[PDB]
Amino acid sequence: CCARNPACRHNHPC
Amino acid sequence: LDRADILYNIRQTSRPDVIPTQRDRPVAVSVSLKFINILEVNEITNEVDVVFWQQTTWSDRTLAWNSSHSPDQVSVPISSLWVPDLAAYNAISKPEVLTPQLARVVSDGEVLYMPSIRQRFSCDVSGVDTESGATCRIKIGSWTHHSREISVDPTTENSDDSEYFSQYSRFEILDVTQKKNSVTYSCCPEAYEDVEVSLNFRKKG
Amino acid sequence: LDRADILYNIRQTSRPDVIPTQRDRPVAVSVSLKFINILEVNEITNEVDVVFWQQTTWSDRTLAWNSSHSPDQVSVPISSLWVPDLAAYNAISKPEVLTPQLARVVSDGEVLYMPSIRQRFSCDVSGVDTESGATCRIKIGSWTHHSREISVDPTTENSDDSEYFSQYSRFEILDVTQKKNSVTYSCCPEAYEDVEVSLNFRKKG
Amino acid sequence: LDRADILYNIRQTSRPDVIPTQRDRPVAVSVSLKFINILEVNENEVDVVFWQQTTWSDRTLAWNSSHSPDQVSVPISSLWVPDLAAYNAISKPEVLTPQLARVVSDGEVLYMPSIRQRFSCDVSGVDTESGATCRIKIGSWTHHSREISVDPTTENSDDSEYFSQYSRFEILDVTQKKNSVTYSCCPEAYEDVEVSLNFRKKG
Amino acid sequence: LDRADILYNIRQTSRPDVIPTQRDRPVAVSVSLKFINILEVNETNEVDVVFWQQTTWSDRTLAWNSSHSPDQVSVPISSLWVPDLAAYNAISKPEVLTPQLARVVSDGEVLYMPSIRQRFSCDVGVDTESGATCRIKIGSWTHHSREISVDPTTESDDSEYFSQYSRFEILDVTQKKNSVTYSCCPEAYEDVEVSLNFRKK
Amino acid sequence: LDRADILYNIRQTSRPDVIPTQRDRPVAVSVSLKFINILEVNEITNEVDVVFWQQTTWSDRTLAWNHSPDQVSVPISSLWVPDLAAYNAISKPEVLTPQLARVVSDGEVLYMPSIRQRFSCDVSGVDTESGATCRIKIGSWTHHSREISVDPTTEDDSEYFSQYSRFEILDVTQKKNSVTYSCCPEAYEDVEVSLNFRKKG
Repeated sequence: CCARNPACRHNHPC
Repeated sequence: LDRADILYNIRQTSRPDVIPTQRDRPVAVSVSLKFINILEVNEITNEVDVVFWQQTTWSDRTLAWNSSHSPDQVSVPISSLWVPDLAAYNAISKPEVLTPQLARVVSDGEVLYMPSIRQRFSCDVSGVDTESGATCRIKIGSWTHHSREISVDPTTENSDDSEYFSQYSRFEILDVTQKKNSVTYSCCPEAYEDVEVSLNFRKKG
Repeated sequence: LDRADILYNIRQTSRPDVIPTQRDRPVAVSVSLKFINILEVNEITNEVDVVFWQQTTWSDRTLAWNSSHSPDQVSVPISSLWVPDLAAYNAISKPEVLTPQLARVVSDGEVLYMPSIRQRFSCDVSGVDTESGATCRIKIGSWTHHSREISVDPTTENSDDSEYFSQYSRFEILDVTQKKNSVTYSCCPEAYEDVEVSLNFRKKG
Repeated sequence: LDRADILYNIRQTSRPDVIPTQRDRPVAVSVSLKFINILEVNENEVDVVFWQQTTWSDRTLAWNSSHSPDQVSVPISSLWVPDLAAYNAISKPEVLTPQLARVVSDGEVLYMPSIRQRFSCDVSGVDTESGATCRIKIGSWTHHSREISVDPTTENSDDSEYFSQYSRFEILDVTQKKNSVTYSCCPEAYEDVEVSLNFRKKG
Repeated sequence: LDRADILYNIRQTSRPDVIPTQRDRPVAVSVSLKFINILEVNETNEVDVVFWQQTTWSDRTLAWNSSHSPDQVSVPISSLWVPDLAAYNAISKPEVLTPQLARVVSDGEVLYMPSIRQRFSCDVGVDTESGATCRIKIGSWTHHSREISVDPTTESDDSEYFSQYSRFEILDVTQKKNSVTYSCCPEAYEDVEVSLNFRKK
Repeated sequence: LDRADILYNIRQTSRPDVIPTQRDRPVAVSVSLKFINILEVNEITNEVDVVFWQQTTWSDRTLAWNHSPDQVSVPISSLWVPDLAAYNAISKPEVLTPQLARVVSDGEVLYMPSIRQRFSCDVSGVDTESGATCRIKIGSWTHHSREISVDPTTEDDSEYFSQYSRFEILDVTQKKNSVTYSCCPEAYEDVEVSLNFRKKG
């Protein structure tokens, strides 16, 4: 995933 | 459409005070807590202060737009959207939001809101110095929407729990489990769905 | 009617600053406290901090809707409603509301508001370690509406008050009584109705 | 008229940012403190809770009550309220109660908030028989004597009718007396009520 | 004109978000601190102070003819431009203790004197004869010297307003004007540095 | 144009809730911390409380005008501001100063609030010569790199640092970090600011 980064996690819910 | 147009259309159609139910099915809301830190543990007067990202997702078709020639997501202030009325039933302080109060909205109407929250809970701290540690239970569900209106589900996302946690804390995370429950109180004849999050942690050493 | 229509109609018809009296009868308000926790007892200062759900109901028939194929209840922000100006006459801190500020309106015009509130009171805590324990007295009624305008009544003891109480508190509830009264002061020609809540509690050990 | 009509008419005529002076006479404001509790004495600050009974008139609010209700509750954001301050306070007043006043059909307004506030006072003798005294000065922050007069109501030593039985302290005496102060900051005189709360620790 | 008319006209012409510069001259702002109390001294080098911040300036847009009319009115600060003063070395947000009303004079003079509680970093000698000194630096946050000038007023009894029940006493209060240029920012920023020399009784 | 006209024109055309992207380029935001104080280092809990000026700049060409004034002060509620957060903060940022930004006639916006904030940071060697280092990670809370890019500005020297602190600044360095994940074609950016500091003696 890209789950660790807040922005990425917003753009790609993990 | 440009971002201005999307945002303009969202203000026209979005009803922040109206749960976006579809054909009188519940709005399916998912909640996932990512723990960032544990501060001010108190072995007397039970009590812990935690910082966590509250990942909250749901869908609201009233927000949707055609993204064929347009951006596929935008950031929108939460005051322009319906947001679920989530509360930690066992919190002893108001949630303090640390981060900009913006949600991410996808062109299909998926919404992600993930505030960083500092909050104090009543929790069992006996054993925080031992190997098996202490466990703090946080119960989160809708304050006013029972199970025909809002369903609440944990996300599948299992053991990666230390990645988000401050490496400089005095404490370490042993385990986090997120389990669905459905509670009826005598105050209120319907059932309210919640996620119970169990944070198993201990002092380092 | 859909939720959107009802919420829209509530904003049009509801007068948040106008007590919904009918034919110069008092608005009957029922108030009942469910204790969730007792925190920060202070044997020095005789003060205690409590968390309680304040179950509050009353009616405003102007809000009713009788239409077919409609919800039985909606969730509405309290700023769209008249709410009774309830206060704990003997509180020593401002009530801190922990929960989303939404009330339920039922299709018959009943309004149900149950905020979680944290608040500090002056009470005699000397015997908190003894068998018979300490008692905290909380008086709740309307701040500005005397008995011709607002009546205040407890609801009848259905549950044990311990149903809602945190098992992780340092304290346990021995007894809760909620009794109707009337207060008068020399400030004021009329009597004010209240509920007097006696919270009898003690330390677990 | 029903309550809705009265409240509607009050919003039409009421000017919350305009002192309701009549023909350039001062608005007579009466103020009285009723002590509810004394909370956190510190060897030199003390914390008090008091109901601030405040009345004045605003004839613009008046209505005909011959076949109508005589009094209503109104949010203070719809009313002019006096800009009262405790000149010697060391904390912001914390208002504990709903911010609603009573308006009477003749234009009398009654506002009685419960306030928690900290003051600087000499508490050394709080454990002695004669006790400690806390002095609170209350008047208008910006309105001098030609614009606002401030007067205590009659009954001075103030019976602890309102005082918590569960306080660690007891009230020996309360006196509430009128004064008129000029500071060098400001060329006009400001009226105040000086409240002396004489209290001591219980045995 | 009655007070209602004046207040109404002030709302019509007053631009709370627009500095009332007149001919591209600075708005001259004067500041004077009157100390009421010193609380919660900490050995962390922090002190908590209460002070009346006497602030004055002119905004000719607010002026009216005082024929019949009042010479002054009380106006909520949300209806006025107010200087964006900050204590550059404060470590807490200023807590305003008093009603947020300013006095406007018919000539356009504005007088705003909030009571403020605020915490500062300063060197706490507090038990010695010569005492400790707390420096409070006050100036415009965003307006350099061509837009806002900041000046002390000429002094009169530093202890006049001071609580006699405080644990501390005021030895002296002094003012210095400063004009500072940082490398962040090519213009000069004016401040007034107020030195509160105090000690434990 | 006078200041009133400029401010009026900004409110038309400024969209506080819309990122002012130009032709699908990111809004280039530069962020730089100037440390003013270090307040409550805690060796027990690994937490530090700091005060810093957060120098933040970016452009919004829609605001531009113009011989007649070149800059104005504008309340931030009239502007889009980047949704920057310190990812490792453990308290809400407390803004100490008036919430006004500077807008330049070319559309540059400069916002520099004074902020008090607590971070989780390694304080172990704060009494040693080489000292402790506190890392503060800053980026957009909801925007990836094609919408908002974040870069440090070029100046590091404690020009702004209180001489009355218990601590002294040894060094401040700023590095940009930029990751692309295989899930996702766009890049994620933050600025890591390293505050190397120690107790004086």
